[PDB]
Amino acid sequence: KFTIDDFDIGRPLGKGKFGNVYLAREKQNKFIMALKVLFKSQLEKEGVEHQLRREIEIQSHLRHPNILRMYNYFHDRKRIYLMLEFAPRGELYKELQKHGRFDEQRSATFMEELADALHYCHERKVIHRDIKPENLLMGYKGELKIADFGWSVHAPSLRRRTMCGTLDYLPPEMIEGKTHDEKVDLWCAGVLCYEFLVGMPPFDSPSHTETHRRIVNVDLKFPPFLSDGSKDLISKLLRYHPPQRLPLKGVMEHPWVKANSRRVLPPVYQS
Amino acid sequence: IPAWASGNLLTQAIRQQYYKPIDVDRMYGTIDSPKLEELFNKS
Ligand SMILES: Cc1cc(Nc2cc(N3CCN(C)CC3)nc(Sc3ccc(NC(=O)C4CC4)cc3)n2)[nH]n1
Repeated sequence: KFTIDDFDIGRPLGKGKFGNVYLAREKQNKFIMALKVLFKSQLEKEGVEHQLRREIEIQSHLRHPNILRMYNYFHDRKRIYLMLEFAPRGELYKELQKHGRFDEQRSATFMEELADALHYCHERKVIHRDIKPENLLMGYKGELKIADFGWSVHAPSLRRRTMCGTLDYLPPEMIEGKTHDEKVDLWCAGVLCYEFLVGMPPFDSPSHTETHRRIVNVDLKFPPFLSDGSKDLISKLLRYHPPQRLPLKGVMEHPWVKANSRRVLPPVYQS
Repeated sequence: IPAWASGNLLTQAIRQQYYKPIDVDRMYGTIDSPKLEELFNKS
């Protein structure tokens, strides 16, 4: 098992509510990763122990080029340490804010990567439930990495009831108090594509009840600068009825995605 | 901040890692992990 002394600590990458993330180098392989450090007493006081256990259980069993890898984890007297893949280009949300909006090539590439990662999850009956820019990181070549699994669930048989995620990204079925399934991630993917291309989510409103109202009416108003292809894809994802939403394989196969994505798979080991 | 964790020393190491990926499954995924049950218990 690992110990904190097995790592050179480089610098803090981000502050957290329960502990910081550090750029770290594993000493024996001189391998650069991120170390998320969590305080045991703070987690216990806040009563989020089973919550954290669930996030670790899900993320540590996922292996996909577009999902941030959790290599392993360890603990000592006071701290829990998560050994995470380092995403050299950082937060996707920072990049979106910096540019205002992404061009079609950038957005289509992200969408292919997202759809592939989400397909991998759904194949395993994992629903993410909180796809938004803030939960995505970027790799060495700008590849999307799903980073955060805080609202995620393994749902093999039972439909779900928990209202979760983020206001602007909530699907109609969550707002209306219906049961939901994996198709919530299809909805969020459509909101994400819109936000990528426009720089604001589609149902943006001054109040939570107006936002709710716009979502359940699917009050989608496309800006004039969007291509027909991008609107086609967004429209096919943002369907009121979950069963009518374009499947993830359908996103990957969509002609706008095919025509615009410049997705590159990272090099793999390497026998 | 140590030398390795900034500038082009970092850039260089990061590039090398992308193009020459190690066997993380073997190197890290095979190494023992604490039981999730034990994570809030004695270390
Ligand atoms: C965990 C992680 C983070 C990274 N990469 C980075 C990289 C980064 N950078 C600073 C800004 N430059 C322009 C790019 C590099 N800043 C952060 S700040 C930050 C901190 C934490 C998280 N993510 C999480 O804690 C996920 C696990 C829930 C994302 C970004 N994270 N690799 N792995």
